[PDB]
Amino acid sequence: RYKCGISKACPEKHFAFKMASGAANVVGPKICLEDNVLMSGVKNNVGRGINVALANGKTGEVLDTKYFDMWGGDVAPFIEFLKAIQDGTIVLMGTYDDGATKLNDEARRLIADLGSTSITNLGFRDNWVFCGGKGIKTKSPFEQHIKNNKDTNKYEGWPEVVEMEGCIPQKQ
Repeated sequence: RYKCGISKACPEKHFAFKMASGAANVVGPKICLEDNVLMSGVKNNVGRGINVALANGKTGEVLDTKYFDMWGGDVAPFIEFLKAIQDGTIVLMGTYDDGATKLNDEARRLIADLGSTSITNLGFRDNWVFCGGKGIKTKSPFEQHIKNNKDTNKYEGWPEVVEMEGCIPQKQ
């Protein structure tokens, strides 16, 4: 078995990761980095909205985990958290149930600045996983989403879980 349960070993100077969005409003998202589960329902540290894990881009050590209720909460605390992210930080995000309703243009742009392309159009109950960074100079190569579409949804009212795994280049 490889770190995070990924399919193949990461090359040298890379951090392994594996993540999944939540399933409907019943199974929380899961974020694993370098064989350490940062957030999961079993850890009881996930909740409705956007679930965020921050990690040092040089060591891979977890700095913080928080979640922000993008259905029933105020967006101002989430913006304060986003603005405080330091340069070089690895930013892992996953949705649980709804991650879009309370987003505003400012929050979407701050996340787009971390390398996200999906955040701009993220809508009600879309599932999304992302791994970006503060100071990235490209679109992130780690981002997947599944739109909420009644004609194709796996669940009654929500899309299937979206999953992603990969190798994050270690900052030198």
